[PDB]
Amino acid sequence: EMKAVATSPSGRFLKFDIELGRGAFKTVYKGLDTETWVEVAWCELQDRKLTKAEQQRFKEEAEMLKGLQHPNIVRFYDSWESILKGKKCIVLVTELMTSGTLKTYLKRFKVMKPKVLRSWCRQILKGLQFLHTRTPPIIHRDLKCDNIFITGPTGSVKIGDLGLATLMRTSFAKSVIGTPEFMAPEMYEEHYDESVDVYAFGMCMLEMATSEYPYSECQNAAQIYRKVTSGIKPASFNKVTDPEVKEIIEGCIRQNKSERLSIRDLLNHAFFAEDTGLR
Amino acid sequence: EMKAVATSPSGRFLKFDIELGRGAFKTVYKGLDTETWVEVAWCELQDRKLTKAEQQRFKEEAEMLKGLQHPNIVRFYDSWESILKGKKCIVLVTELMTSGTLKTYLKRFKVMKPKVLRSWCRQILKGLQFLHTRTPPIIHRDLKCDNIFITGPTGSVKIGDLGLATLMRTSGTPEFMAPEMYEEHYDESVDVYAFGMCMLEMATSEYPYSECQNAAQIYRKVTSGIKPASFNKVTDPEVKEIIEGCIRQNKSERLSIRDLLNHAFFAEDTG
Repeated sequence: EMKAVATSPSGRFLKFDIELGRGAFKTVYKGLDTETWVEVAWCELQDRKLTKAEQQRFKEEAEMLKGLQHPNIVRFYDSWESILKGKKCIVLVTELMTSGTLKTYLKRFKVMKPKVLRSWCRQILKGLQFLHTRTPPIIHRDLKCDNIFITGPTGSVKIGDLGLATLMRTSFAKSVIGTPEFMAPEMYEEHYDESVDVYAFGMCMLEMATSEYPYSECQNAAQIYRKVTSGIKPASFNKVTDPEVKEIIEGCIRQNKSERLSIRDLLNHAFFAEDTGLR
Repeated sequence: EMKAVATSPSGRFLKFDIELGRGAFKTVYKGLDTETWVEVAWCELQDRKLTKAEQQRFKEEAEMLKGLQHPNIVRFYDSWESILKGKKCIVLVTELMTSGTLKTYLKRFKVMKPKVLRSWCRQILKGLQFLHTRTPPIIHRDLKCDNIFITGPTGSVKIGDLGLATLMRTSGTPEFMAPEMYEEHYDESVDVYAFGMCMLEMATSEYPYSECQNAAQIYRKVTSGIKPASFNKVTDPEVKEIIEGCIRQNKSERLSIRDLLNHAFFAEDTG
């Protein structure tokens, strides 16, 4: 009756044949929560030939994401494996962010305004502080302007795509010294903590402030790797003259992770000051 | 040892126009130490584009390699850069292992003999024991039968190609990826693991996980704790038990190098 073309296994969500966006290996359709009449994003992720072990790991992660409620985290409703009409995919139902990503929204503007930067970055930081104070802490690990989302008519900014990079990871991320047949399993382990999100946040803030992609002077990741592992900042950093924004970004992208500010230290900066209910 | 065709910058080593073999990233020629008249390996490496930083690092690492003197480590003499057929290459002079790698030597034989396995593996362990007890410890990180070498007429077995994997290496989101994400984490037990796979390769005459079609399947099995198919083709139960003790998933459960050196299977042939 709704002009819907599909229903979730639970029956709770409808899919409409209305495409709202296209990213790499995913299509976002307009959906509807039949219980609340709230419009939602019905995201179809191309099957990445996942095994039975990986499918189990994401199912436990997906159940934990369902519980996250925070104003700066995109809400996660449900997920399942679909094979309708012979198309194999994973469906994710999430909160619908009508203006897409910050990367997409920023394409409409020439120069960043300081009041906008303050508002967007404060919201991102509040979402990260929420994630880092869960039990156990959640580390995003892949924060960028293309997975932070915005709703144009409110200016609400929310972090999205939690767990997506691990779910869609086609190969082992980076190359390691060794021969696979002889390499112990612990050589594939990844060592990181909350400060990887602090570093990513600083690069996001630099991108927003300068309206350009960091390290665009490098022709390939080999040069980036050599610059980054040498502690050389992106050239776009030289364009930041506002001393507060400069000191904020500097405190995030320090090479030594133990010297970076925490998310709460960043939220304490006078640049992000707001109102506390005290007058 | 007549008619040299090149000399090292120092004047110490001569190159003869005699190609002894090819290896990982290298062509090996017969050379000579003019000071001692000992024949050596003159190894010409494939050209690599190294920054001024990486070049300095290799120079400092090479100077440390000169100090590693042990009967089961291939001795490193000298290195430099040379223009070879128009391209800048690294030349290394090392001890000459006349029979090549264990992998090559094994191709001449059909079935591994236990006394041979015990002798080759005991020598690899003594080499690892030496490397791991340097100050600071040296972890090989790429131990395999293709960079362990042998001299046929003595049965002497020596670990080589130290640091060659890192020198010859080539190629989250990169622009947003914190520098610590590029760090590699490992300790001495990664060499114990590779030793176990080396022992498996010798005992069965095939690469471990040869049933896998590509690296991602190996990654899936190794992270899952699934052993190579060749592990169950090991006929000797004592060899099988040692291999299992080296390739345990939890590195803290693996045998130490001292455990392996003092295992009865590797007891010296004094009687």
